[PDB]
Amino acid sequence: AKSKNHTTHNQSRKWHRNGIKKPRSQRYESLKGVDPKFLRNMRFAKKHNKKGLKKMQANNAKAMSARAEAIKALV
Amino acid sequence: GRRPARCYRYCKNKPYPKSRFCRGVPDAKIRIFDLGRKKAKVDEFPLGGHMVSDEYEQLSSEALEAARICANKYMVKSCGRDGFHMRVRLHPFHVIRINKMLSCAGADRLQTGMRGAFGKPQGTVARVHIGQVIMSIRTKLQNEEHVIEALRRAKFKFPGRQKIHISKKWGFTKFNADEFENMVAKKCLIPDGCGVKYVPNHGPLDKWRVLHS
Amino acid sequence: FVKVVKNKAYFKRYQVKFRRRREGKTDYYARKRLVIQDKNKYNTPKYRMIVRVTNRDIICQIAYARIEGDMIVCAAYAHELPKYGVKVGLTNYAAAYCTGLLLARRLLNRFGMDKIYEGQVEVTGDEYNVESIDGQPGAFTCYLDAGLARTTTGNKVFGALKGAVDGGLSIPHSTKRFPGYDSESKEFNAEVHRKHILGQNVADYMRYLIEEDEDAYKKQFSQYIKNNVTPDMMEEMYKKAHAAIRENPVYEKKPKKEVKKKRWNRPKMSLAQKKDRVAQKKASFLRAQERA
Amino acid sequence: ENPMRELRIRKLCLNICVGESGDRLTRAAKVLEQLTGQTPVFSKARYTVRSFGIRRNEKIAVHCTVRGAKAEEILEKGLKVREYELRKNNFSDTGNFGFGIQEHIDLGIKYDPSIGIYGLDFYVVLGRPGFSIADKKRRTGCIGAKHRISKEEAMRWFQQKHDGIILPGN
Amino acid sequence: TNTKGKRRGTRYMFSRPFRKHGVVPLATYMRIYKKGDIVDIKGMGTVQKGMPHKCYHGKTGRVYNVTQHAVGIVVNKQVKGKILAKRINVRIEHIKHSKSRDSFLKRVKENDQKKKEAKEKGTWVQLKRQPAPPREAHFVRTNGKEPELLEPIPYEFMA
RNA sequence: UUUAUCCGGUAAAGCGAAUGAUUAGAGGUCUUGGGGCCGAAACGAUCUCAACCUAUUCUCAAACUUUAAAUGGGUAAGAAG
RNA sequence: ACAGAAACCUCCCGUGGAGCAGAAGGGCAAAAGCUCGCUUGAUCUUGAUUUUCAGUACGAAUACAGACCGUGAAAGCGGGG
RNA sequence: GUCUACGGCCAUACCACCCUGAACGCGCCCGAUCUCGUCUGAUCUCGGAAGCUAAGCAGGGUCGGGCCUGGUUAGUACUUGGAUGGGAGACCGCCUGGGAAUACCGGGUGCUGUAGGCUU
RNA sequence: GUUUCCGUAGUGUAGUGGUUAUCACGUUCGCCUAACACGCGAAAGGUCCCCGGUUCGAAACCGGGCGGAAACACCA
Ligand SMILES: [Mg+2]
Ligand SMILES: [Mg+2]
Ligand SMILES: [Mg+2]
Ligand SMILES: [Mg+2]
Ligand SMILES: [Mg+2]
Ligand SMILES: [Mg+2]
Ligand SMILES: [Mg+2]
Ligand SMILES: [Mg+2]
Ligand SMILES: [Mg+2]
Repeated sequence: AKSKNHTTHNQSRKWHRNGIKKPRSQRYESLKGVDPKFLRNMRFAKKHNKKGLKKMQANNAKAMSARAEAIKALV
Repeated sequence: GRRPARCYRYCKNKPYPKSRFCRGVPDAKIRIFDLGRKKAKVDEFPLGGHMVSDEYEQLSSEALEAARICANKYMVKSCGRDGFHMRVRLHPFHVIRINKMLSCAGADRLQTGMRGAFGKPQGTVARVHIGQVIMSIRTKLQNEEHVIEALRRAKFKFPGRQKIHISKKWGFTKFNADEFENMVAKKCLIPDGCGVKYVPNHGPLDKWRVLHS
Repeated sequence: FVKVVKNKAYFKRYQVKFRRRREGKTDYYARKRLVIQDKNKYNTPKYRMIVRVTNRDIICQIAYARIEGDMIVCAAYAHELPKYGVKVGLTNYAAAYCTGLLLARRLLNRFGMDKIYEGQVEVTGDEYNVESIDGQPGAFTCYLDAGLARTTTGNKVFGALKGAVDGGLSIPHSTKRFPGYDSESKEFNAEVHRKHILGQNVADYMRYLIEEDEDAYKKQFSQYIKNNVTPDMMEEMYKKAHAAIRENPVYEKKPKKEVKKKRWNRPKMSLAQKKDRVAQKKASFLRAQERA
Repeated sequence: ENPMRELRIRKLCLNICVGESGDRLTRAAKVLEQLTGQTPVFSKARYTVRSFGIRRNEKIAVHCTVRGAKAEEILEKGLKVREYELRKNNFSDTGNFGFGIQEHIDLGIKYDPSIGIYGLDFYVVLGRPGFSIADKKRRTGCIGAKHRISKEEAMRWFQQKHDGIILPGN
Repeated sequence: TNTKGKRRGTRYMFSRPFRKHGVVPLATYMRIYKKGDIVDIKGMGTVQKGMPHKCYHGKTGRVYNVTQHAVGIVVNKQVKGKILAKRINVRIEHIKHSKSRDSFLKRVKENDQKKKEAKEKGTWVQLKRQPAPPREAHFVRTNGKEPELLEPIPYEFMA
């Protein structure tokens, strides 16, 4: 009652017919896997961002009016 | 005794050297891969007659024996006992196998047929490639014919097919015969029993100081 | 005869050690563990204070390690110390202090910190361990490098350390080896470090030797006689140094330009000049014995 | 005129082998103690041997190393017994030498009927200034080509200070 | 059927090459890795802690973590069809900066530079690479020789 | 399919590079031997054979490898830059 | 010295021929070889991953993180071998 | 030129032997009052500075071993595809591409990183 | 061929866990005996089959072998 004990025969044919998809990689992949002491921290970075938006907005408008003046001084 | 050479004529398998891995190898039939005046010199003995295989095959140890002996017999006659060297250049050495004869008694009842198919050591054989030398001989330049035919008889202990060829080298060196007398007289080459040392413009100068001295 | 150990085979297979090994200068495993900076840092360095007491001069220097070759930020030697009123006995544990102290302050003049984390001043010989001030530049730090000195109690290396700690670097040092630790009890005297820092080792040797015999004095330390140095005095050279060092640590160099620039090595012989010497011989030989 | 190639004694080694352990060894230690004035180190068996009555990690010999002037003062008062004469094949290939004695009493020593007579091996390592280059830890190295004490320099060492004959014939 | 053990068939991979048996040169763990950087795995005998394993000896992946002495690294591994982008935690010793990217970067730095310049001209410069064209009509010249005559040479049997 | 770039230990080769086998001679009281033969005996003479090793040479290895292909496997060749 | 192919000592050579509880295989030197001091990182605790893969378990491993600690002048190193 | 301190890559650096060291260091050296370590201040620690380059090291030398390149062997061995090629068979021939290794010949013999000397 | 079992003094046979080896018999020497037996006192005798490995060490523990033995070789 003996038989075959493997083969990897047509096969190439199969796990290949539908393709072999090189894994569709998004931007913005998961941070799960990373050392907790990164995340522990970068969440205090991410959480206390808005504290410091007043600077951010004014300091934007400074650069925006300085570059409205740079492009207008070119004109 | 053994199956006829036929069945182990051809190299199918990877070399089985007698080692740790196989053991209980019966000692190789052949034992002397040179005879005659192996006490010769390079300078008195100038004819590297050769026997060369033309086929990718295996040669049994027991063929090599016969092949040798029948060349010791014709040379002797021919040259005399002192008047040659013969060298065999295939010491049998990958080991050949035998399933253990499918032994059974009378009508029998069980052999198990194929289980543990792997055999045992039977003997020993040489690998031989094409254009590769099996036997070589040296004599006097005089005595070419008497090499030719000695290897000629040896071909007939010996399967497949194989040419007899006469070399361009001093006897048993690698140095092309048109060239010794010169290369010795100036000492690129220095006598060393059978062979010869090639001495180059390399080592310390006090090595040279000994020659041309 | 024997078998020749040193075959061709010996040298085909002989695999060299690893240069600063052959010369016999460097734990590197241990340089490994000292130097290489963790990779939750990527660029930021790892400073080590390097002290090797030579034999005549103690060298101390802070170094950080780059892939091209560890860069030295600051270096303070012992043979500078004549400047600071210390003429002699300058490979001596008490001068390793001044040197290490120097180093700490020549460093701390840069990154403008000579006005903060001064460390201990009067000098005790205790736990001084710098505590970084909040709202300021946080203190400097480095992981002492002994090199190859069997660091027993008393040895100058981790003694120069005491200097750089006293001088305001934040090295992790324990006290288990400062001259003063009692290896059958496990404390300090600390007032042994008093002495050991200011050289009343050498004073009290300069006093056991003198009253016994003359001319072992003078032999054992001539330059301690010459330069009109004495015991009693000693303690109050060094105290001028850990003061004088600390009012001015900075190096001024000495400017350098003159040299004529002669070549008084010997040069490599060119090919042809070896090429003949064999042809120059062998014509010296041949000629010589085509005769006799 | 040589600067400081003062061929001079680095050390004197005293070994007293006695394949026994316990007493007959412990007493031998007092001989070296007495002779030298320093507590000798007990050696032990490299490994067991059957015809001998010794066993791996069993104590066998007791040995010392004596150095500085007190080496000179036991080499002298050593050979004396060998009346300032040795043989050709003790001046060794590395410029050391070796002379054995038969009985410890002959060196100005008192016999107790208990503490018998175990001679000893005297050997001496001739050196020279800058032979510690090898043995040190930092910047180790090897000792030149010359600066190595040859057999024949170690010979006419021993022949111009202890002025011995050094008789030939094995 | 064979043994699954993690280090089968590695007898002669992980084996350090020649005359390098010993102290791991320190440089190889004092160059900085950081997430995004592409890295080639290359297993090593000496250090066994934080080894990769043979089924990715000699692959490349980008780095996604950086721990104290290791680098979490995403690599693609083929497995009866479906390739799996998958993440391992390999100690620095077994890792290098692949110069794979580093033809591009030097090609970018050149193209942005050659585009910003020749904009003040407005002349169109050949930015793209282009495969090796067919070799152009050139001439040759012999001067004062005819060319040398080859003949195939007669066989004689050497041995 | 190119161009970069890694990865790779198979064919071949070598074995005067490691390990393992193995032929032969020159050479060597290396050592040492065990037999001779000439020697009471004597590295004395001369042989001889063991073993070793100094230059050599024959021939090999799947559970060897200094070298070392062809065929092969990763990446990368940008707007997520 | 007794001491002999082997005890004991001392010099020199000694890329690795040892050694590293074991099959081999890979690894190893002012180490991972050997000797001693100090000890419990063989401890308590979440998670992530590798390997066997279906990419399920178990086993075994890898990286991190949190406690509490040994060691070490210290950097680190250490959650059995 | 050169050295020291720390170094990178780890022999073009090793090894073997031969030659020369001006200054500073680097070394050899001299001793055990302390620290500390030993059977022994033989190594480590320390306090020194009476000598000399004796060696290391450094600098050089060898038709020197080795290592590192080049060539040669060699378009050889081997090989991707290829054929209703040969050959009783082993194997061999060609077409389309790729293409090694030894013996044998050559050349080379460590480059530099920071800090600090000396030759002012 | 496959599965077991042994081998130790001149012989038959004990023995241990890894330090050590026995019994009986045989035999050599005395004594007793007129002389042999028997009896009584003394004695010497193997690489523990040949090996390689482990181990402080092996007769004894692995692996290989060599010699002597035993036991199966069933449906047709
Ligand atoms: Mg250490
Ligand atoms: Mg393979
Ligand atoms: Mg250690
Ligand atoms: Mg933890
Ligand atoms: Mg001393
Ligand atoms: Mg010198
Ligand atoms: Mg000199
Ligand atoms: Mg050379
Ligand atoms: Mg077809």
